Amino acid sequence: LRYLMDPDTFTSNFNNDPLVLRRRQTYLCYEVERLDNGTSVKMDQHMGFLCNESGRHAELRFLDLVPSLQLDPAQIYRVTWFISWSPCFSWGCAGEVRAFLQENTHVRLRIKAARIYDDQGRCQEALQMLRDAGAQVSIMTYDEFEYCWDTFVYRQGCPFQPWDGLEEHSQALSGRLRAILQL
Ligand SMILES: [Cl-]
Repeated sequence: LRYLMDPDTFTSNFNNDPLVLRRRQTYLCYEVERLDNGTSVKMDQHMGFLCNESGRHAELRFLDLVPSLQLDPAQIYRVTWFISWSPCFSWGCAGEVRAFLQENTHVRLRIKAARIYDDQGRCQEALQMLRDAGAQVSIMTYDEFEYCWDTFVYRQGCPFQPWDGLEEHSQALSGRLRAILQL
C-alpha cells in the first residue's frame, strides 16, 4: 500500500447506495497473501489500488501486473479484490479472468464488491462465470469498508466513518448476489 488513496475519492466511489449509479470510475484495491504454515504472508509491494485506465478495465489491469509480482508457481497465493463496482462489468472481462484462473491454478481469487449490477442479463452471467471459474465473490460489509479505509486510504489516523444506510444497502445487495450465485 505504498501510495494511499485520496479519502474523498474512497467515500464517493465505494458508497453502496443502490439509488446512486455513477459510471465515473471503478477502483480495485488488491492484496496477495501467500498461504504457508497456518498463516498468511503479505508483502507491501503486493498491495495497492488500480482504476480504469485507457480502454483497460481495472480487473484486467491487475492481471497485467501479475508477472511483475514474481509469484512462485509452486506455492499457494490468495488474491483479494476490494472493488467499488460490480465485478467484471465490462464486456469480455469475465472471459479473461476465467482463462487466467485456468492457467494459474496456484492462485485463488477472492472478490469483495461494494455493489453488483443485477441486469438479469450479461452482467449477472459474468458474476456466475467468475464463481464457476473458482472465484469467491461476496458483498463488502462494514468490515471490508473499514479495513480498506485503514489499509488503502490516506486517512492520517482518522477512523472510518460510515455513510448513511451502509449496512442496509449491503445486506440487500448481499441477498441479491447470493440468490444469483446460489446452487
Ligand atoms: Cl455476499
